[PDB]
Amino acid sequence: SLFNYIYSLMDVRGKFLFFSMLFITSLSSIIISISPLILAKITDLLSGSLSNFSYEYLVLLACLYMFCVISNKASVFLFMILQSSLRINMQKKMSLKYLRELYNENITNLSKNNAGYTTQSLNQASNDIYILVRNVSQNILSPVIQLISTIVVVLSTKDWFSAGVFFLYILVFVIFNTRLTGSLASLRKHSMDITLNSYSLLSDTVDNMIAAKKNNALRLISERYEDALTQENNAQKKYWLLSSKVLLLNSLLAVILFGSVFIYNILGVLNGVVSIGHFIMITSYIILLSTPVENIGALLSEIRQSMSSLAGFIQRHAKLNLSIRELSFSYSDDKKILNSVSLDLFTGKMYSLTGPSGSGKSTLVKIISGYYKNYFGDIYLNDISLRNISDEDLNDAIYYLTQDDYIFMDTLRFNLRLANYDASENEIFKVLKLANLSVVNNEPVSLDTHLINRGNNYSGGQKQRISLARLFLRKPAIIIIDEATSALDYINESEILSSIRTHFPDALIINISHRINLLECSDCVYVLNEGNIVASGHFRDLMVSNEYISGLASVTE
Amino acid sequence: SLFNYIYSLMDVRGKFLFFSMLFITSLSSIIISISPLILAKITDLLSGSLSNFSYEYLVLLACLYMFCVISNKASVFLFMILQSSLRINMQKKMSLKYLRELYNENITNLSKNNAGYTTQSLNQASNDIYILVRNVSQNILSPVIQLISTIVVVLSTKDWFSAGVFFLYILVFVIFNTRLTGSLASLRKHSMDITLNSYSLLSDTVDNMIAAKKNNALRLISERYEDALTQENNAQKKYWLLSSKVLLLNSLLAVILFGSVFIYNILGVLNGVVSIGHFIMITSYIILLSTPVENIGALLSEIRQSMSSLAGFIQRHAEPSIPFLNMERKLNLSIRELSFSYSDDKKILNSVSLDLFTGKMYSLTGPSGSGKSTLVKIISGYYKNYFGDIYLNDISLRNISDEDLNDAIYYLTQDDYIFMDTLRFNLRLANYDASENEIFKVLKLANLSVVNNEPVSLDTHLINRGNNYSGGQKQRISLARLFLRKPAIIIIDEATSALDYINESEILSSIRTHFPDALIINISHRINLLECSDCVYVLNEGNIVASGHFRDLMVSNEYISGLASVT
Ligand SMILES: Nc1ncnc2c1ncn2[C@@H]1O[C@H](COP(=O)(O)OP(=O)(O)NP(=O)(O)O)[C@@H](O)[C@H]1O
Ligand SMILES: Nc1ncnc2c1ncn2[C@@H]1O[C@H](COP(=O)(O)OP(=O)(O)NP(=O)(O)O)[C@@H](O)[C@H]1O
Ligand SMILES: [Mg+2]
Ligand SMILES: [Mg+2]
Repeated sequence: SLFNYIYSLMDVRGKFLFFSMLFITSLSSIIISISPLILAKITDLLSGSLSNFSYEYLVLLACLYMFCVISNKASVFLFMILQSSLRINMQKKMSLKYLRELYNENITNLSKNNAGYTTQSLNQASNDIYILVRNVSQNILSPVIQLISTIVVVLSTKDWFSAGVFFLYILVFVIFNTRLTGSLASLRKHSMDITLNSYSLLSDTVDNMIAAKKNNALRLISERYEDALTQENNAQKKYWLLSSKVLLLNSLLAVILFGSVFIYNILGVLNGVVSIGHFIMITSYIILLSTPVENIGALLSEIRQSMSSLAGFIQRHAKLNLSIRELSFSYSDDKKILNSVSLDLFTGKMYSLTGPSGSGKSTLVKIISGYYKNYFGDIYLNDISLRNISDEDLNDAIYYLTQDDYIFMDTLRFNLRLANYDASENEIFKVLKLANLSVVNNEPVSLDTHLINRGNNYSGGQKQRISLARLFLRKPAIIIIDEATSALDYINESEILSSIRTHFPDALIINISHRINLLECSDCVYVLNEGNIVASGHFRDLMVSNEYISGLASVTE
Repeated sequence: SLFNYIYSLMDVRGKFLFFSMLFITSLSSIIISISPLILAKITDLLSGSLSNFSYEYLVLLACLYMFCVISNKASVFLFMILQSSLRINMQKKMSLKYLRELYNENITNLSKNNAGYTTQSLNQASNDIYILVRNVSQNILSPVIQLISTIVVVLSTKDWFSAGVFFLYILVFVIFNTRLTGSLASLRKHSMDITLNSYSLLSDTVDNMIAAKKNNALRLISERYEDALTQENNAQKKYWLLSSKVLLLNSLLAVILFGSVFIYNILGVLNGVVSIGHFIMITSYIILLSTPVENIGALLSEIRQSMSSLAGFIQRHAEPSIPFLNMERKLNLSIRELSFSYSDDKKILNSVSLDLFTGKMYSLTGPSGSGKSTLVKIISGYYKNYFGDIYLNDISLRNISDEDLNDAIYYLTQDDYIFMDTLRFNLRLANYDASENEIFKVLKLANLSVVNNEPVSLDTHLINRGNNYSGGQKQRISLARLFLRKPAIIIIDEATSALDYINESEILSSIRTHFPDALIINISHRINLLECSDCVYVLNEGNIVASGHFRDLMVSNEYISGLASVT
């Protein structure tokens, strides 16, 4: 499942580059596994006679050893060039898949993480893929070829002690390291998660740096980050201590077992039972074997470490008449936000909704917008349930102007093209007049105006006008205005709301406001209090009967 | 400049670990540079003698070669363990320095770049320090010892051709690689900057993902990112192609010059002019020299690459107050001919003259372009590049420190800045030494003591941008922060807009009662807030068009007449 995802990230070019890395590393392993027999033939030849044909043969063997070294050094440079070229090839498809994965996630899941967390999650996952790609193509065929060749030729020389101890080392190595690889993977995954938590805390402090600066308390903001970095260091030191203990125990086992083979051949050469050519062949195999053993040690650890951390990443990723009947909602089971709210709204009519901050005006309208789907009750559109409507169809029929502004760090043209991609440059400027954003500071507005992070190069009211302009480019049946014109003066506010009603005449408009101006101009007003509709009717009728609406009208005087 | 900054990042433990890495790498280089002489002596002892060589001396030499190999393999493992331990040691001090560097920057410089850019900037800079630490500890003493040793012993054997060509190789290598290292550093820095630009665009799409989702246009958001990644790939391929061309030219030079030395000693051994012991010593030197040459090639490139990219980071982030000034209890604001521009193209505020006094509530209004927020941001000390003068009790704003100004003036911003932490953390931002009972008293003052008919716990975790609380409930957190501070001037820039008439009027009354001797400046487009004030100021197109009582301005002023038409 996880390997399938990695194989899908590479294109036709990526497949070739991956198999070229696997081929080059396998071919190099065959060539270098011949080297110790060449040294053995050089060594014995030196002890013997030194005829004309013995010097010519020595020179030939010296060239073969040189070719063996050159082939291995050219293969590590070719693996490097192909590996980096494959990194470039895979990263574009990996990043685009991640962005499209985030687009398909629900609002609740999106809001629980952080951008700094999100960008660093891609960094950790992309690294794990790079690690896994390297370990297959490089640490599979290459070490097996070299370990098999070593045992085969040492068995051929009838040296049962060397071939036996060499086999014994691989057998103990694989058993011991796989018995501890699970502990290394857990400690590394736990460290990487704390690392993500440290990035979210840094990202959070930088986004609210203006608030931290004006309230001072550099002590408070830095202590929070210092405690996150201390948790990060302790988790890193735990992994460091275990991995270094494994490296030292694996090194100590190598000097005992391979050292025993070295002393056995030393005593063999002294007593006259073993030849110098065979002794040099054995010592050169001890040195040769270190590289494949290092690759097996990395293969076992990096596959269990990167597979564990990449498993966590994949898991994390995995004419309209509105009729709301007995709608009940809770964010957490502990506390009830909306209880049995029953409404019946009709096309072409402008409705108003008000109440205190805890009543749940935004929640109710977010459920109509399809932000949250875990609700008890029924919401219909022309006798069609919201549950039976797709998110794409609901986004076309209903347009929700959020309480908070979401301005993209790009041109004004990009911010308006978010509402409609096929919009002509003349059509976008027509929408600017409708949003009263055609002229700013007695100079015309250009669509190429670059807007900085959070659109803070524009005033609060000017940001609201960008969001209102996006509405004019869409074609909805239901329009929801959740305190979207609060930072506008009475002139701009009334001018834009009239433009919404004229351009969208057959539109069900739901307006959330705490001001008399917006409540008076509506067909019907609904008072939501502690999650339930306490009062309903015309604004003038509510002024007398309802206490909350009455007190709102007396603020004008 | 740069190296001093890196040396300061290491503590007493970091200094030891760094010099241990430098020592272990240098010691190992001496030991391994002996190895080709041991092989020469093995070869000579066997060569010629028909098994009449001393076996005891052969065994001793075989053990010395084995020790030389083991010492070198133990040194790379010790370097690894010390390097990773030094990475852990240095990263905490590096990250804390970066956060405190960002705190001391001005608002204009912080608004230039997104948090995704900020987090990735630390990633790039921390990597560059790691690279530079490795090159100075492992790529300086180790290759010089090995290159000097090789030339010295080959000169000792009177082999002027091998010693000459080996010197020729190093001389051509250093000249050719340093003549291209400038091109590599430029291409890599340009690639790393495009990488930061890609991270800012991803971070920007995720922060506005809800807006992208509800408007659809996955096409638009993905195409923006696809074009950023294509710019990233093209910049990477440019560097890849040049570095691989350098590697192939350096490799081809090595097979020509070191191949010439190999053939010369081959013909020397065939003709009988050179010994086999000397031939093996020369070939083993050819093999040995690859590792130091690789380290010199890395030293030249990685210092010019990492120093170039780390210079940009230091430049962007790195680039007269009264000592222990005692601010008065009661402060009067005197703004004389204040003029301000964000960019030289247009004037935002022109010659605005005000005189506000302690204990009095003033109102400020006008259109969106007039600059109410900008004017009050300048009083708050957001921007310092202004023409004119602003005084506090005949003390210039320029002569007041940022910490003293933040104590005397509290500015309630138009936008809410809620920290992703507990409610206690969000309120302790205003005062660190606040008692748990004192913080709950402030919650009543902000009408945030009870929510949803249940008492508020100070341990309530607030999510990203505090979006687990309503828009009005977020404003109450900001208002609660005011009650924990002790200011002389309070500025309310549309800070109660998302509150109903009950909460709004209840909180504003609580502000005036708790801070009686406070100069209050209120920005609003609503009649409710303008009527309740001692004096109203109309700002239009960057200048004060009208000043006086609300009733006097109601008739005369055009802007306030447009507001009065509600009923
Ligand atoms: N994401 C969330 N998780 C948990 N509780 C939430 C969340 N969003 C809102 N609430 C709570 O739900 C209640 C209603 O929130 P909301 O619907 O935003 O308020 P509102 O009635 O629109 N008020 P206002 O926007 O301030 O004018 C409050 O008690 C909030 O704290
Ligand atoms: N950072 C900035 N860079 C450039 N122009 C800016 C910046 N901030 C504000 N402006 C412009 O300066 C003018 C005044 O901005 P600002 O001080 O926020 O407005 P305001 O008078 O508070 N209006 P409003 O908040 O909408 O009721 C407008 O033309 C803005 O576009
Ligand atoms: Mg709301
Ligand atoms: Mg403003």
